[PDB]
Amino acid sequence: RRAQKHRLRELKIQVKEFADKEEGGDVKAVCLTLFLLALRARNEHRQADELEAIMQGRGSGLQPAVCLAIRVNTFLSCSQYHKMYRTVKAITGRQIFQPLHALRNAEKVLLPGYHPFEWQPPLKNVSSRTDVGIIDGLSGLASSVDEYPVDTIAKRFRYDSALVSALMDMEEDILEGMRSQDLDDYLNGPFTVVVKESCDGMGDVSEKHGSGPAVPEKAVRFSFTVMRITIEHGSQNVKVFEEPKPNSELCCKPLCLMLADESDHETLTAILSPLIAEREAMKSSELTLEMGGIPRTFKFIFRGTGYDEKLVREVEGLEASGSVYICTLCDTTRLEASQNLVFHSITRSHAENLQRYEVWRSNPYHESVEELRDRVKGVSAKPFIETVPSIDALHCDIGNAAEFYKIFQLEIGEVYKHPNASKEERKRWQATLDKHLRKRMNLKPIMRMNGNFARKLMTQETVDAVCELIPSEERHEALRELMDLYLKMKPVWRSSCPAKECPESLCQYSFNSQRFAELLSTKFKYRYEGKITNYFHKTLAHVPEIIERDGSIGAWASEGNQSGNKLFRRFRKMNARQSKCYEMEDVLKHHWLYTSKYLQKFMNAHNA
Amino acid sequence: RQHLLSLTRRAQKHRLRELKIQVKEFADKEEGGDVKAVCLTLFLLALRARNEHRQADELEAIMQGRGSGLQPAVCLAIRVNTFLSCSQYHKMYRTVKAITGRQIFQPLHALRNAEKVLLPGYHPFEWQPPLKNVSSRTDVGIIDGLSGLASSVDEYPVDTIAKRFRYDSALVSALMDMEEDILEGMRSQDLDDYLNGPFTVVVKESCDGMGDVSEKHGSGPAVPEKAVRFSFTVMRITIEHGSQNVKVFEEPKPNSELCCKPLCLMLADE
Ligand SMILES: [Ca+2]
Ligand SMILES: [Ca+2]
Ligand SMILES: [Ca+2]
Ligand SMILES: [Ca+2]
Ligand SMILES: [Zn+2]
Repeated sequence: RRAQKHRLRELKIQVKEFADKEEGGDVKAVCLTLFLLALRARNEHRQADELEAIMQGRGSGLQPAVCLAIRVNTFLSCSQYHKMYRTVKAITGRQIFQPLHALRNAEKVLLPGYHPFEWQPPLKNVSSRTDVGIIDGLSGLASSVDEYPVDTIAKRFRYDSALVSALMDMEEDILEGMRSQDLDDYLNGPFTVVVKESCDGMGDVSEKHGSGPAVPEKAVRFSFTVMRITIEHGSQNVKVFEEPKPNSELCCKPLCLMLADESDHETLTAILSPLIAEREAMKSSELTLEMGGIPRTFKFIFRGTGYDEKLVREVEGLEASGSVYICTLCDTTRLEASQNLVFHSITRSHAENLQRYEVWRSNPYHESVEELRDRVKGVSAKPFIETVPSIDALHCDIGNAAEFYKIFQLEIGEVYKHPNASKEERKRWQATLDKHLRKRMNLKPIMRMNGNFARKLMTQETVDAVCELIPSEERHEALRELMDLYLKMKPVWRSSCPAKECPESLCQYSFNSQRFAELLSTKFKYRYEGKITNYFHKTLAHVPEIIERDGSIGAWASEGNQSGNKLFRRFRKMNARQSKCYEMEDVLKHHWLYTSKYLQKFMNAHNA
Repeated sequence: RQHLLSLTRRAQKHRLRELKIQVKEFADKEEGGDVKAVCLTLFLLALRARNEHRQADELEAIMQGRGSGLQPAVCLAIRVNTFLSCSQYHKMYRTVKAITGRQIFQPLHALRNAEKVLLPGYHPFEWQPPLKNVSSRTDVGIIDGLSGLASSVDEYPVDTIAKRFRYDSALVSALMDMEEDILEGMRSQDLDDYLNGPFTVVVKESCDGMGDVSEKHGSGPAVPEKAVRFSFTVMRITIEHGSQNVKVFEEPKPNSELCCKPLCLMLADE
């Protein structure tokens, strides 16, 4: 104390004089600054940063929301977290992670069913309460032995109680947009939300915990997404909010989930009917809800697009994918689209589909089945989901990839010269192709193609390698030029907002696709004279119109929900109470918390 | 001039560099070329002279002492006892740092360079008399279990995998992971810590097969492959002080789940 004080009291009082005469005498500021500088000079800035923090007066503790973000976005348990918490608190004295109870109390403020909200007019058939959490998905389905045996499990939210929370977590992110777009913050116009709906079975979720094989089980998740929030200020509308990366796995929120085969039609309808009830109810009403102080009014638009091919083929009520009728958007038989190549439109809506099923069931013309089926263009069931039609992206690209992979395997045998080989030359061709590719481009052998493989194989390098394997020469043009046409075509739908990103390939798509068409019809007509596959009709005839109809083609895809599948399994065996009736409550709740935005706003701290 | 805190990065640097230079050269010729240490001392005095012992005490803690932040060993301990991955730990660390300003957890490389002190083959040791048929180096970590088994198409076909520590290096690491416990023991037993009597260790060894540890990959069946793990346990350390042996360390929970240390493991059958 006095020891060091008198050890250099000379220089102490001297620097006091100097700080008074020049720096005025803010001894605190100058002394601290010179110590931080003398410490930084020698590159030990850890102490510099922590000391600046402790002098600035920032508590080391964390708001419960942050530690919750950590626990949910790092897949910790509810006891491992306790381990970490108690060890940190014991080591460094002051607690840095909040306890568990204070984590749950801040968990509740984000799960759905916590805020007041009122509809105008009140939704018919929808309850008025505002405190509904995780509702049993079965919807009070009477299950007694005298009735139909039903055994699946299902959990869900309501639909309004989920939209409310999805909006009130992004309150700040919509207000910031309102500011950035030069708008008076205190505005309560009729906001309009755009919500993309999706669904896709993700079977083979079980585990042979008993080491006994041959026991499968499937599951289904019905989930939605907010994609654009728009207000009509003055004369026109403005994009108060838009989604950065729509078809990813962190911005698609689950709404219900169940353990039932995606084709078990009866159970599927029995569980998914209430959702469509609520969805049709809240399509002609307004939701009043305070949004950062003053109240605001919301209205919605629901586009159902994230449906693969099999679902949209089944629930919308068409004959299965092996039909003579191919396009879910127009009514043409493969043996007709293969001839009239690209001049179609979209003429298969949902209400048309429904009245067509009606004219099927009633059969007013007293005509036989074989021509009635043709009259009703292949509708044979009652559709129960209003879904907009549009090409998927992920599965379309994978299909095209496997498609021209098979054409490569075909061109090995050069069957155009000698046709009609048997199914052993074919296996030999496949083996030769796979070995040559593994030797040249090191493309591993795989049976079920993955998007990574699909991107790996659509390259000029690999087509040149196979072109150097194959004997003849005309095949060189007839394959390399086809492949470069395909690559010139792909981005206008692979993109996420190609309305302006690649606004040249779009305007050239007409030529870029009709040349593909003509050459497939001329130099390859030895395969495409009759049967043409479906996706090679979709990409050919519809996308240059679906773009102008909707906008993106990538953003309206199911890549997001699909990517989520993995997460399921993880949560299932790191967060579950082992009751087959809470094993879905917990999974749904954790998936909800994960897919929030008010949480990821913390995990993106280091950037900003 | 406005305030050294309101200015930009080196704004204050140029503003006060005059006084900085004069008194820093005076002080480095005073105490032989050192400014940061005496500068923090005078900072301590000139600040806590305004009745603010709090920040001075926490500063004395954080500098040349523990307190805030975590020793790399601690963060390693929690990372391995909570079965966290690597990228997960990175996420937690970076977001904690970005939020609370300070740096509580340590980075990754500063964790590898701090786990390299607990695996075998880091310490120096000397056998005497030397060990027949045993190498003498002290840099033997993981080594292949097959021990250089000729595996070509002309000899007995082998298709197993095995990894192991050398016995001596693993054993010396077991000893240098309980130095503190044996010291506390001989202290409590009223001995002298400056003692290097010939301690006698008593070890326990075990080997039990753990068959059926495969799992289905992708979406399909699995194959019944077994596995074997050879492991030991330090169990009782003693020393013969004076005329009789005195017990210096015993295991609290002998057959516990976390005091049998692995030594070798293989994907074979028993
Ligand atoms: Ca599917
Ligand atoms: Ca899928
Ligand atoms: Ca056993
Ligand atoms: Ca055994
Ligand atoms: Zn069509």
